[PDB]
Amino acid sequence: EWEALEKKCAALESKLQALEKKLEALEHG
Amino acid sequence: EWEALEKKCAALESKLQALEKKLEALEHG
Amino acid sequence: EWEALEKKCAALESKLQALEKKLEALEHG
Ligand SMILES: [As]
Ligand SMILES: [Zn+2]
Ligand SMILES: [Zn+2]
Ligand SMILES: [Zn+2]
Ligand SMILES: [Zn+2]
Repeated sequence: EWEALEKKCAALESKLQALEKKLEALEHG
Repeated sequence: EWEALEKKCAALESKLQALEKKLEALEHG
Repeated sequence: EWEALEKKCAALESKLQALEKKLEALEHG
């Protein structure tokens, strides 16, 4: 159960970095 | 404490989902 | 361990708030 949450937040960190990069692209057209 | 962090992480997941939705609508719509 | 995960999830919340504001910027030009 603790391990599951840790993996979850790590997945979220991954997804978030992906979104940040995608938004940087879209910002620039 | 456990409940609080689990709820926070889950909210973050929902929010990330909502933002990627909005990003897709901006990019394509 | 617990404190580091709380710190991480907090940093993720901050980053997601920044990204929401940025997406809203782009929705408006
Ligand atoms: As988290
Ligand atoms: Zn930039
Ligand atoms: Zn630029
Ligand atoms: Zn808006
Ligand atoms: Zn507006």
